[PDB]
Amino acid sequence: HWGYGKHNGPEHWHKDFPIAKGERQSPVDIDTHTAKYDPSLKPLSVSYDQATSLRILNNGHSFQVTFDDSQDKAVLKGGPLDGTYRLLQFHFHWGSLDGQGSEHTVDKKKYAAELHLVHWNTKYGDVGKAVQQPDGLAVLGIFLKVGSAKPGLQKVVDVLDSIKTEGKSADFTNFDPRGLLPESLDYWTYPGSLTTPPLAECVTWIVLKEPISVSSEQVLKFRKLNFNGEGEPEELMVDNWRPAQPLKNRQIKASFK
Ligand SMILES: CCCC(=O)Nc1nnc(S(N)(=O)=O)s1
Ligand SMILES: CCCC(=O)Nc1nnc(S(N)(=O)=O)s1
Ligand SMILES: [Zn+2]
Repeated sequence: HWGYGKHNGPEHWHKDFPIAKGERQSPVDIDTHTAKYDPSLKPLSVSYDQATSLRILNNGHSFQVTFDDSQDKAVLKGGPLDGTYRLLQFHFHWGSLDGQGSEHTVDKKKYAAELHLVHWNTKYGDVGKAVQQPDGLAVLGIFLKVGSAKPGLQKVVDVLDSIKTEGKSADFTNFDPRGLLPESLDYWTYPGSLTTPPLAECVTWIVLKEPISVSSEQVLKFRKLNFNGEGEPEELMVDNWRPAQPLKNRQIKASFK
């Protein structure tokens, strides 16, 4: 089964998910000098006031916080998007050290981690149907650098000891994802894919320019998670990021000058 190890990592994924060598794979390097400012791009609309978080889960490749997506409660609209996208879950990708961990890079710069808020287009009714559509998902990507703590992240970090190993989950209600957002909603956008299997080419990527700062203590708690299930040889959940993929016939657009 797929993972991030020597023998099952991103370089192996194409064997089970041949779309890994496709025409709109993610992540990519964002060359800031080649991204073109698009004045037609609308401001992003992030409406998270009524978000209902449900559970936090270790799925063996990341940890994710899941939300109630049975109603327009936490929605993403505007920006490059047509229509309304419901927040399904967020999760992170991080490194073994602070110089790696993000999936997207900015002028080849890797960040310590990358937060992905995954949303699906309500015109497709459910996420499984949306993953089959070229405009089915919108993932909001936010870079994490190490410095000052992010207070809005602390409730996440403090529960990770209860989901150390693959398959553990816990109630995680009343978490407000607005506490994970940077000040600016300036973004880059491009058509891409899921960055984990099945690597489906269904994502409008919206990557924020402004990183959030998290503390070394906060990221160290990410790195104490395990890829393995309980009772298995302990393999620390670190470096769960896919490297940048060929841009091919794609243009990255910037919402800002
Ligand atoms: C689509 C069903 C649930 C889901 O969210 N699957 C994802 N697979 N990769 C994602 S990423 N790293 O691009 O945000 S999300
Ligand atoms: C537009 C949604 C679907 C998509 O974009 N891509 C894929 N269709 N089959 C794939 S496999 N077996 O490689 O994972 S991927
Ligand atoms: Zn992700």
